[PDB]
Amino acid sequence: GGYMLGS
Amino acid sequence: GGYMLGS
Amino acid sequence: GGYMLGS
Amino acid sequence: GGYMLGS
Amino acid sequence: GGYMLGS
Amino acid sequence: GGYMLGS
Amino acid sequence: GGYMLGS
Amino acid sequence: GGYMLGS
Amino acid sequence: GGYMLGS
Amino acid sequence: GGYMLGS
Repeated sequence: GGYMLGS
Repeated sequence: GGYMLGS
Repeated sequence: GGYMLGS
Repeated sequence: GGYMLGS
Repeated sequence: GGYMLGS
Repeated sequence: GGYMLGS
Repeated sequence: GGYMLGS
Repeated sequence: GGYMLGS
Repeated sequence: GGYMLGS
Repeated sequence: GGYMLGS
């Protein structure tokens, strides 16, 4: 899997 | 803001 | 994998 | 692929 | 300001 | 490939 | 892909 | 896909 | 494999 | 292999 975070 | 992506 | 971070 | 935009 | 990413 | 822009 | 920005 | 924004 | 993030 | 980042 993996991940993505943002603002 | 900003961002972070990873696997 | 790998990673990417930015602002 | 894709796109990410933030402001 | 902000950010734009595409792949 | 792709692109990344920030300001 | 690619991008275009203008004012 | 893609995107278009304008004012 | 996997990922671990903390802040 | 892999990666480790800290700040």
